[PDB]
Amino acid sequence: KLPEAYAIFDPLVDVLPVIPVLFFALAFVVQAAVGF
Amino acid sequence: METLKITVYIVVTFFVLLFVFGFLSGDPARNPKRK
Amino acid sequence: GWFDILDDWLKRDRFVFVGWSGILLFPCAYLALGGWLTGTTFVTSWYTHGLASSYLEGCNFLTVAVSTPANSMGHSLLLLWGPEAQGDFTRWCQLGGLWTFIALHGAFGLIGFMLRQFEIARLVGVRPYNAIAFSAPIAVFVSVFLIYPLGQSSWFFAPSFGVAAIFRFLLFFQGFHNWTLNPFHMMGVAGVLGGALLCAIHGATVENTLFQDGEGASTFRAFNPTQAEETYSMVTANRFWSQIFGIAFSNKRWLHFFMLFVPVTGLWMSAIGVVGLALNLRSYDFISQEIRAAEDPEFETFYTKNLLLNEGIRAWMAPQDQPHENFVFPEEVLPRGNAL
Amino acid sequence: RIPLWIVATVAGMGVIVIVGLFFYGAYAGLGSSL
Amino acid sequence: SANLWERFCNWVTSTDNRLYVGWFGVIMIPTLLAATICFVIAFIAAPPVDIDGIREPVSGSLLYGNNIITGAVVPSSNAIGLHFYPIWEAASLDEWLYNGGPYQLIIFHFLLGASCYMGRQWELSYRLGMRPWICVAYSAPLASAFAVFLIYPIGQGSFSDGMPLGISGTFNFMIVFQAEHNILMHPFHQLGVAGVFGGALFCAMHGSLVTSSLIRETTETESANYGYKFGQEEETYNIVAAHGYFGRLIFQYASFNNSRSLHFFLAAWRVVGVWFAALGISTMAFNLNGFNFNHSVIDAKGNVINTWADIINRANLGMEVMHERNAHNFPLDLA
Amino acid sequence: DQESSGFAWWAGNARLINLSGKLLGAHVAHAGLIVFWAGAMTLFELAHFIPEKPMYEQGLILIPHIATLGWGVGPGGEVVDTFPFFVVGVVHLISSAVLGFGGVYHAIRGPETLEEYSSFFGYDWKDKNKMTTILGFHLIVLGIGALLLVAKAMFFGGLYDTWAPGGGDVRVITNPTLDPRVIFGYLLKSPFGGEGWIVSVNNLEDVVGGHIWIGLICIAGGIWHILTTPFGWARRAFIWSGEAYLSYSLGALSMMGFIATCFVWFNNTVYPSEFYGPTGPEASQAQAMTFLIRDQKLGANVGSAQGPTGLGKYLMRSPTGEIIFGGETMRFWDFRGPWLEPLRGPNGLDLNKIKNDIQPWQERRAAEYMTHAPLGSLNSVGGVATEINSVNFVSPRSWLATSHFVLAFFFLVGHLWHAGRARAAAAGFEKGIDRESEPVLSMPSLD
Amino acid sequence: GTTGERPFSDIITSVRYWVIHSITIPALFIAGWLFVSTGLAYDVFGTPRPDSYYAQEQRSIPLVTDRFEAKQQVETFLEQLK
Amino acid sequence: MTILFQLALAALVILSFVMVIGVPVAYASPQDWDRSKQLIFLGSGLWIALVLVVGVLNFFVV
Amino acid sequence: IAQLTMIAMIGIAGPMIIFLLAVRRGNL
Ligand SMILES: CCCCCCCCCCCCCCCCCC(=O)OC[C@H](CO[C@@H]1O[C@H](CO[C@H]2O[C@H](CO)[C@H](O)[C@H](O)[C@H]2O)[C@H](O)[C@H](O)[C@H]1O)OC(=O)CCCCCCCCCCCCCCCCC
Ligand code: CLA
Ligand code: CLA
Ligand code: CLA
Ligand code: CLA
Ligand code: CLA
Ligand SMILES: C=Cc1c(C)c2cc3nc(c4c5[nH]c(cc6nc(cc1[nH]2)C(C)=C6CC)c(C)c5C(=O)[C@@H]4C(=O)OC)[C@@H](CCC(=O)OC/C=C(\C)CCC[C@H](C)CCC[C@@H](C)CCCC(C)C)[C@@H]3C
Ligand SMILES: CCCCCCCCCCCCCCCC(=O)O[C@H](COC(=O)CCCCCCCCCCCC)CO[C@@H]1O[C@@H](CO)[C@H](O)[C@H](O)[C@@H]1O
Ligand SMILES: CC1=C(/C=C/C(C)=C/C=C\C(C)=C\C=C/C=C(C)/C=C/C=C(C)/C=C/C2=C(C)CCCC2(C)C)C(C)(C)CCC1
Ligand SMILES: CC1=C(/C=C/C(C)=C/C=C\C(C)=C\C=C/C=C(C)/C=C/C=C(C)/C=C/C2=C(C)CCCC2(C)C)C(C)(C)CCC1
Ligand SMILES: CC1=C(\C=C/C(C)=C/C=C\C(C)=C\C=C\C=C(C)\C=C\C=C(C)\C=C\C2=C(C)CCCC2(C)C)C(C)(C)CCC1
Ligand SMILES: [Br-]
Ligand SMILES: [Br-]
Ligand SMILES: [Fe+2]
Repeated sequence: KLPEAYAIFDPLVDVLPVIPVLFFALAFVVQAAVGF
Repeated sequence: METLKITVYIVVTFFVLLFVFGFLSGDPARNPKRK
Repeated sequence: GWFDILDDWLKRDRFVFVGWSGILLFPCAYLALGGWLTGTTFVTSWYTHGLASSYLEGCNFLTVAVSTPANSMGHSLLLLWGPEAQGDFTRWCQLGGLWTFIALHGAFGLIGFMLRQFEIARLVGVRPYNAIAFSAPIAVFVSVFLIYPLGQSSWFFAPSFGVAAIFRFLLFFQGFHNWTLNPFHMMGVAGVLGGALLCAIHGATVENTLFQDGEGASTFRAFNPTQAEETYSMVTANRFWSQIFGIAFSNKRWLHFFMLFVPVTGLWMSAIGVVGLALNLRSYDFISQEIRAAEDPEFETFYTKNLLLNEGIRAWMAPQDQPHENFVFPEEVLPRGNAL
Repeated sequence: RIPLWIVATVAGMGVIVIVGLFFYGAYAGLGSSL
Repeated sequence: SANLWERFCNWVTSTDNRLYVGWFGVIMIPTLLAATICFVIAFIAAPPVDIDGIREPVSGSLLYGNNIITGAVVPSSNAIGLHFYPIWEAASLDEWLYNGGPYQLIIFHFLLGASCYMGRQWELSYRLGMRPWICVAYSAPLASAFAVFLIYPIGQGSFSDGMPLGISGTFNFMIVFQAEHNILMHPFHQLGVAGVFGGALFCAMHGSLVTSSLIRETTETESANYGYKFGQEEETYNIVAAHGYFGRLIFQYASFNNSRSLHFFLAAWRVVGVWFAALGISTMAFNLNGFNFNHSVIDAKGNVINTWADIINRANLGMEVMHERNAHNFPLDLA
Repeated sequence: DQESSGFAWWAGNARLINLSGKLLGAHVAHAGLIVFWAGAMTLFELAHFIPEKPMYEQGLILIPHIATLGWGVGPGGEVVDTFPFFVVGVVHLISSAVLGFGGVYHAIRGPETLEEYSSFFGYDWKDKNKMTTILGFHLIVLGIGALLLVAKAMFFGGLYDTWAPGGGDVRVITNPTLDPRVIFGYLLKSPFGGEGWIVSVNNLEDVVGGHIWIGLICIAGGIWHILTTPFGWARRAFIWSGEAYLSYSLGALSMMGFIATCFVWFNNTVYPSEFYGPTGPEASQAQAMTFLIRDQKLGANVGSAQGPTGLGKYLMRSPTGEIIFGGETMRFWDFRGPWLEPLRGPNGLDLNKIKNDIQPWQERRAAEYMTHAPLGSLNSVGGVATEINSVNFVSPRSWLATSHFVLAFFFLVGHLWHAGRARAAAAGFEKGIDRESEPVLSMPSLD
Repeated sequence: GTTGERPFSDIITSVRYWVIHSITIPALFIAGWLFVSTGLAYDVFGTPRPDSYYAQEQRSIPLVTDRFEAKQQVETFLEQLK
Repeated sequence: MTILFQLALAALVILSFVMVIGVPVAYASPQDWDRSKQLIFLGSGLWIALVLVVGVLNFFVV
Repeated sequence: IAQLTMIAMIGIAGPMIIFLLAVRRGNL
């Protein structure tokens, strides 16, 4: 149901929102690279 | 019954005021010392 | 002294200490934790409870388990070479074999492990209060996995290794046993609650008593490990409760031995009551009540309310729960409120 | 010598990714509702 | 010189008095007492109460239900649901009685007051230099009780389904729950057990080990619990002497080295999940119930292959049907 | 260079004393993140909403909001064009850029101090006015939005009104309610069952005509905090720590999540049942309503139909002496809505209107809200706790109620957290007590 | 105090590890996955193919009747479904 | 112009997946903070545009 | 068929923005 011309894109947008969880989840990747 | 109502409210009030008015003056200092 | 040669190796401070206990503790404590997982993910109980166990069947983590054997079995320990499977892993697998298994190995693992405390604390040199504290648990397991079954009908009716599996066990008891009304269990509760209350009253009673004997704004660097003496002033904290909740401690020596009692204690309580359920010898009715209820359609107490639940959580259950006693339950017969 | 950090991120995906297959197989698996 | 109020305000905050009467206390005590003495009496002689709407009073009590496990303080009646039933409404105290009136008055009190204890549980955390987060470990407590006295009610229609105060009423209240919300099939209720079933497991340890490691101060002449005269800044028990054991039980790195990172963990386990539970109930008071796997697992043709949790369904459907019999005239319980 | 000088790790975050442009671009960081979800998930719903199928049978909560204003409305509530939805969705994902982009700026290359460099965009927590100033400012920024609606209901496309004359249909509010009492009244009373603090909003003007009263209040507030330094009493109390400020403005939200979770759980208007779900109570009434109807048709007399409890099979009196559905549904007699009101009278339900005025449509609406009730399962399975696996919807109203609570809850314990420790900074207990002068060691020990 | 501790606290970073283990992990993963993908699993524990629970028809459940000859039952109860 | 469109945003697609990776390093890496800081305004010009390109472009769908 | 590719890409993106930042060294 993504306006026609953008159908080619639902494939991605479908995984769009699930970013935010990743962000606190990221602030962790770094911290280990810095050994806390 | 109704007569009791107010008696009850008054009390409630009399206190909160004691709670609020009370917690106000002489508080952020209410401890052993400020360092 | 070859005896000391073996000994010698054994109890040698490896990374994860082995020990004499190790020859009992470790194996059983393996095929058990193991066996569970093995059947949890591969074996079906469909021939004992006609229900799905393993993850293979489609079952969910929660809905999985190594279901006790069919009651048709009894208490026969279903040996692999037991006349039951006659010696045949595949079948012995189907006849539930893993149960007596998991249970018994875990039995000896729990033994081997309590001995796993007595060993260490005796080498390292300390009061046997850890291992002693393990009584609480050997009881609980022993009461609810061997004695219970044994004094009842089959190995069947015993708990079944899984989540939803034991969750059942629970409702089961609330139903035909009305466990929740037992003096004992109402103490187990006492233990498992307070013990937790303590575990925290004291826990955070600590984190908020100690001193500034480190620099930063974090307590992790704070003195230790065993050097300077005491982090929390048991006096400054004392007057905190003796003025809030009225009464506080004194002597961390007991506060550390009353923390042991509470749970290990109450937990043992229930374990007794539970033996009582073996012989169905439970706390279900309050005579003084049923009699005063009988002749008076106008007397209702929660007790009665609860009591009606049971019939419900029983009539509907039992049949599809106790397959071996071919329950035949007409639609009428089945009790149930008005409109529901 | 592999960065002790990357040892922890590549793996923390192993569970993070496998449990993701797990969580899918619950929407079409043998243990589906269909 | 300070006038008379400036005194009052010192008396109430005086770090001296036998039991601190902190400001919060000024609303805690008056409240707490109201409740208690009320409850304490209506637990004795409690006229027949009629919880559920239907006029069929179910009064467990003593001067009626002559027992301790039986009796309890019965809830409010659907009739006047989530509605505030102020004793001064009942055109007759006898009316305020039929309709569970005593319940509320007590509950709202013990509720708000406990909130007051919650607060005045930190008033010393400040009035006496020390870390404030003691009162915070009391969050897990309060909240919960709140979840089982206020949340569920607001959630559903009226207080009528709000943890009746009395031994057996608990159970009723509980069993109902388990039958309307698969609350035993919750990854939340898990977390109450998870921790509670932990604190019990851990209280046994720190209590264990600690006692398991005590110097040597009497030699069974009298007891060993004297190895500590109160106040001493020493630590009757040996830390590393202690860890040496648990580190030796389960491989090292697994046993606690730092003592402060220990004791904390003890509020960590309980409070963390006891909160969750508190949320769980508070969550379902809006109907986001435990897992539903009824039938889930299927067959090829389509036969229904039973999930353990399917059984759980009957022991549920069972209680489901019988609960509040003759109190609803339709087929769906939406509360 | 931190962790040694900075206090802890997990708590590593929080560095900031007088100023810091890093935490600056950190709130201007995260606060961008939020904008991202706004647009991210939006584009995730329009990318789903079936042509026409109950806006709630699909996991939609963002869309259901955008709707209430009147974007894609439809006489009845049926989406008319899946376009307005998209407009915001992207205007956000794109918006996530600006509010995001420079977020990562002040955060790594941004100038630390706000004093060395700039001097107006540099604060200091102990600075009483700087703080008291910025306040009214963002206050002003709220008084602005606080007026969009005013202008969204009065000018750019009124709100969707589920209380319209013929049925749900986005009308445009022209008579906002500007009667200081009725509007200032709501908050001023009604706490429990009778009605709700503010959860009880009959008409959509009491809201628009009210949001107006607020868009001013907070606005005339900037012109006050901006324009003014603390008064004379509040100096005392209200400890002025940086951390504390976190709590001060924190435990507010906790109160809001609650006063929030409630709105979705109960409110019929600002939360149209047509976009979200059927409010719990609305569900229970749907039940009786249905079987009252199913039955009257079979030839029964609800008017006189005697209950089994002996109370009233379909109807009974209320403590107010009014008529209300019976059985258990009595628990929800206070509930109101457009599909029942007309089938209502001067003393509660009207035996007349209830016998024939029972117009056809209501029976079905009254049905939908029965089948679809605010009850479900974690793993989304609609139906009472023990229903087979088939329908799988879980109400939005159920989802927003739960969610927020968990959050607004924790927050309350989060406000305790800081507001209690920050009371130890301006006191110095924060870090424990002093191994030599423990304040209880110099007190006449009660015994 | 005393610790006969072996490497560990680093052996994951071990250069040879993530090598002779970039072969052992997946070689173990699929090893089992086959124990599954084959259908062996079943035949191992006897677990039923989702088609072999109830015979194509009859609606009973192969509940183990007796105790001493259990297997035999299972035997005929197995061939059953056909 | 249905065609040329798809690429107008499929342009602002790979631009920003790149902007996400770039911008950061430019404020953290010593590898010249100024050459990267300037190439920074590169995509931030296409960004502003490329979307605006999909801008008035978006109206010409089917 | 499966954008399982996109999610993993977006994934590997930022956890390896740090890699490059650590292999190029850059005050993280
Ligand atoms: C008078 C003295 C009493 C003192 C109390 C002492 C205890 C205090 C302890 C905590 C503080 C509690 C303060 C009041 C709590 C109110 C709870 C409640 O049930 O409030 C009642 C109201 C009622 O809302 C509903 O409002 C409805 C209105 O909508 C209805 O009518 C509308 C208008 O027609 C529409 O038609 C709509 O469609 C229809 O559904 C109905 O009137 C319902 O009958 C009514 O229940 O709800 C709401 O106010 C919710 C929003 C505001 C209230 C607070 C929000 C949440 C608070 C929870 C905090 C406790 C959590 C525990 C703490 C954990 C650790 C500390
Ligand atoms: C007096 C000058 C001033 C003004 C006018 C503002 C205004 C604002 N600040 Mg702010 N701030 C200031 C000084 C000021 N600040 C100082 C001195 C500091 C410390 C040095 C800060 C630190 C700070 C932080 C950490 C944050 C803010 C945020 C905000 C925004 C709040 C978002 C909101 O209200 O919801 C929006 C709802 C509305 C109804 C807004 C109405 C539209 C208005 C703003 C028109 C603006 C036109 C233009 C900006 C286009 C839109 C702007 C964009 C924000 C949408 C708002 C634009 C928040 C933010 O949004 O930034 C990421 C935020 O997190 N400020
Ligand atoms: C919360 C609101 C807020 C506040 C109070 C500030 C405050 C500040 N920012 Mg800033 N910033 C914000 C939000 C905010 N920012 C957001 C949301 C972003 C990313 C979108 C940025 C990105 C950013 C950068 C890259 C820089 C700053 C700078 C600054 C400092 C001086 C520049 C400045 O503020 O110009 C005051 C603002 C105005 C006078 C408004 C002018 C608006 C005109 C019409 C257009 C501005 C240029 C625009 C056309 C082109 C944008 C590109 C830009 C990055 C150069 C000052 C402390 C630094 C600075 O420039 O200091 C000299 C600096 O290098 N900010
Ligand atoms: C092993 C099985 C098992 C276990 C371990 C538990 C464990 C628990 N269940 Mg549970 N449950 C089970 C099976 C189990 N359940 C089954 C089979 C059912 C089906 C009915 C239930 C149904 C059920 C319900 C409905 C509820 C629970 C709740 C709980 C939790 C209550 C304890 C708590 O959270 O404290 C929190 C409570 C407090 C901290 C009390 C607050 C403190 C007040 C102020 C005490 C007042 C003291 C008093 C005034 C004394 C005054 C002075 C005095 C000192 C003299 C606990 C985690 C409760 C829950 O999780 O919510 C919190 C709950 O509501 N269960
Ligand atoms: C809601 C608004 C809010 C804001 C702005 C803050 C801000 C802050 N809090 Mg905080 N807090 C809040 C709500 C808030 N809190 C609530 C509701 C609670 C519980 C009631 C807490 C409990 C709390 C504690 C105990 C501490 C803080 C601390 C802090 C400060 C350090 C920042 C920090 O550590 O994050 C940066 C990153 C983290 C904190 C890690 C977050 C991710 C965790 C570790 C999850 C780990 C993943 C893993 C699966 C966890 C398993 C579950 C298990 C942890 C239970 C910072 C000022 C610390 C402090 O004192 O300094 C101010 C501190 O020690 N907070
Ligand atoms: C998402 C919420 C959030 C935000 C806004 C911040 C913000 C901040 N944290 Mg922080 N933190 C967080 C969560 C957060 N944290 C959590 C959950 C933890 C627990 C692990 C921590 C633990 C922590 C510690 C120990 C420290 C900080 C510090 C900081 C500050 C310095 C950041 C820095 O030095 O990184 C450097 C940046 C890098 C090494 C590269 C990061 C890549 C960028 C930032 C991400 C790009 C975003 C996106 C993918 C790209 C957008 C594309 C766009 C350009 C178009 C900054 C204010 C430092 C500080 O001094 O404050 C106390 C500090 O010492 N944090
Ligand atoms: C909530 C249930 C519960 C569990 C999960 C549990 C678990 C554990 N308790 C231990 C210890 C203790 N528990 C103690 C008191 C208590 N423990 C309690 C309740 C539990 N204790 C209760 C609350 C009391 C407190 C009142 C004492 C103090 C100790 C010990 O000091 C000891 C410890 O030091 O822990 C760190 C650990 C000893 C490990 C071991 O014996 O290995 C050996 C046994 C093995 C490996 C085989 C398992 C044996 C069992 C019989 C087999 C069952 C396998 C399946 C049933 C798996 C179940 C999973 C499915 C059913 C879903 C272990 C982690
Ligand atoms: C962040 C961490 C913090 C700590 C708290 C985390 C708590 C998480 C609890 C989750 C546990 C279960 C996860 C469910 C996922 C799922 O569903 O996987 C299931 C098996 O699970 C499992 O196999 C659970 C694995 C647990 C076994 C561990 C026991 C001890 C062995 C460890 C020794 C290691 C040396 C199988 O899924 C099934 O998949 C299909 C069957 O193949 C079905 O169709 C269904 O989809 C069904 O769900
Ligand atoms: C700093 C920091 C951080 C962070 C921060 C922040 C602030 C965040 C975030 C984030 C953000 C804030 C972001 C953002 C953004 C994004 C963007 C900017 C993008 C983009 C995208 C886009 C643009 C797209 C989309 C689309 C379009 C375009 C349209 C439609 C289609 C599609 C969907 C494709 C971290 C984590 C590192 C930690 C540390 C600190
Ligand atoms: C209603 C309405 C509206 C609006 C409203 C409003 C706007 C209002 C308001 C308001 C309000 C309602 C407000 C508020 C609040 C306030 C508060 C909340 C406060 C407070 C504070 C406090 C309480 C405090 C503090 C303290 C204390 C506590 C004591 C002592 C100490 C101190 C001082 C610190 C509208 C129409 C739009 C919508 C709907 C309706
Ligand atoms: C059987 C048997 C045996 C043995 C055994 C065994 C060896 C067992 C085992 C075993 C095992 C060894 C199993 C296992 C396992 C495991 C698993 C399958 C796992 C897992 C899982 C999990 C669990 C994961 C993950 C996670 C995460 C990461 C998150 C949360 C937590 C958890 C952990 C869940 C023998 C031959 C002697 C005899 C016959 C029988
Ligand atoms: Br009942
Ligand atoms: Br009903
Ligand atoms: Fe201790």
